[PDB]
Amino acid sequence: ETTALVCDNGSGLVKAGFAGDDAPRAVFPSIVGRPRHQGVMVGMGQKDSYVGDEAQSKRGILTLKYPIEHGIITNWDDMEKIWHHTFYNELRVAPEEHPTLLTEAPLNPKANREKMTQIMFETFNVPAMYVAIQAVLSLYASGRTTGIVLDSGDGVTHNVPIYEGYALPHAIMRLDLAGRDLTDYLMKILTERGYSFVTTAEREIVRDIKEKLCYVALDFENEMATAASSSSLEKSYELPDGQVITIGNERFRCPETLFQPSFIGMESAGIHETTYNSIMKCDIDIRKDLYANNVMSGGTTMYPGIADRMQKEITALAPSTMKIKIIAPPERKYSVWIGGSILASLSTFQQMWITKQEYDEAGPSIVHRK
Amino acid sequence: SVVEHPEFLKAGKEPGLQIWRVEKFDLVPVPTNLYGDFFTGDAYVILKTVQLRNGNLQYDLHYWLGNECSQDESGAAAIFTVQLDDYLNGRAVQHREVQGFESATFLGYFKSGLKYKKGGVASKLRKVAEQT
Ligand SMILES: Nc1ncnc2c1ncn2[C@@H]1O[C@H](COP(=O)(O)OP(=O)(O)OP(=O)(O)O)[C@@H](O)[C@H]1O
Ligand SMILES: [Ca+2]
Ligand SMILES: [Ca+2]
Repeated sequence: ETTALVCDNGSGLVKAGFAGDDAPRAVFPSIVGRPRHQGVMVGMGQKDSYVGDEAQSKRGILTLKYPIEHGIITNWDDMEKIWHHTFYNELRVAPEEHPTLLTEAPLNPKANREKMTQIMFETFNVPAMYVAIQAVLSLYASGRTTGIVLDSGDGVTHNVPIYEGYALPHAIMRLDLAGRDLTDYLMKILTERGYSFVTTAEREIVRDIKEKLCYVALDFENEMATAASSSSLEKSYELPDGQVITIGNERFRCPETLFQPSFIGMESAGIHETTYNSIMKCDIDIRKDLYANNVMSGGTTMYPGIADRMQKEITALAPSTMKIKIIAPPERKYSVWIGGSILASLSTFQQMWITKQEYDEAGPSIVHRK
Repeated sequence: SVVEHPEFLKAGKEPGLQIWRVEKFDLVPVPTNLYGDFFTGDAYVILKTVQLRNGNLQYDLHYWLGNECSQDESGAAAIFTVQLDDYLNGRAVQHREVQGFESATFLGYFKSGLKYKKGGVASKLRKVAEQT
């Protein structure tokens, strides 16, 4: 039996693995490190690059770069490195032996999709490939063909309304506020409490506190007042160095930014409004379906309390008689990848792959032809 | 290009009720004598074909999800539905049916009442353990 690979390339993390598995086997930072101090005659017996954790460890001698910006591939040369590392270092497979499914952001430019096709066939020699929209795969993973997906990762947030299996392009919303911006904010508000964190090195410690102690308040004002009274919201966190710190109203102030971007000096509307707004851009006759099938997807949607706040936030925005429902599956950090693993495993998917034969005949333009 | 499958070749060719069960990533027909008997651990795809006076055929696709069905099954029933609709030139109306919360229409396909049974076919998704 031939085994398909699934690769979900994110702005912050690469999710990679094998079709048929219930989770990505390789999860690592989408980072490429290159020597800070270079030259034709500088570091002869040394690697010209590193990827993921290796790059972060050797951060002191490297220049770190993220080839995917806000869900879009922006540095082709660095992306090939990511892919190479994925195949050879993490999956330990010979690319030329496995049909490969990749993911893309909604509204991904035509030429980007072609570039991805070309590299896979021309540089990696895959026998077959296929590109799928991230948000739609999340919907499939929740066993729905209609709903609106809130996909929030490390670099981008999108609202993607889908009907009967297809996104509605006209109604998609993108917001350049996500996980990384929240990590940066928690860094800035901890300084107010005294704690010193500015460098790229410290950013990685604050991110762990963001993922362990933060949460979303049901009512931000009351929460603030309740934190000024007793200290029942206060929590302790042990530093790598052994020191202990006490975290307070920042636990809920940090993800509050998702609802009030003004906190980071952004003038956009919050994620509740962009959701309501995307829904209102759809045909009135489908809104009920959308409203009742709000799927949350991605890392930045993992904060405890997120589903209750959004439930509260959107009933306020919508017609008084609208039945509203937020679906926040425990596996939502991997929903996209899981959707792909199921899709690539289906009996009916065999004919869907783009063959090397088809590519040689038609060229990169073939990717669009579905 | 379109999606081909032996079962897709059989779908909506004439008025009636067709029921397929999701079995290890494939669309498998349910024996006609067993219609209405749903395994609570499985997911199904039902196609209802009605004859219109105008000579055209009306289509209603319903994917039914048992309370104990695995992610690969519920995910695949939803995809197969999309694919069956496309094969039918998108002429079908898609309905999501959850155990104990089925719609009045769907419940009406079964004259002697729909019945729930414990069990079902195994998942084909390989469990992935977090590092020890
Ligand atoms: N348990 C958690 N609580 C809060 N935030 C989390 C949690 N786990 C992960 N995150 C944040 O989510 C991000 C990783 O999420 P994800 O893998 O869905 O996105 P991505 O693929 O990297 O980025 P994008 O899809 O925006 O291009 C990081 O910002 C991470 O800090
Ligand atoms: Ca992603
Ligand atoms: Ca089952």
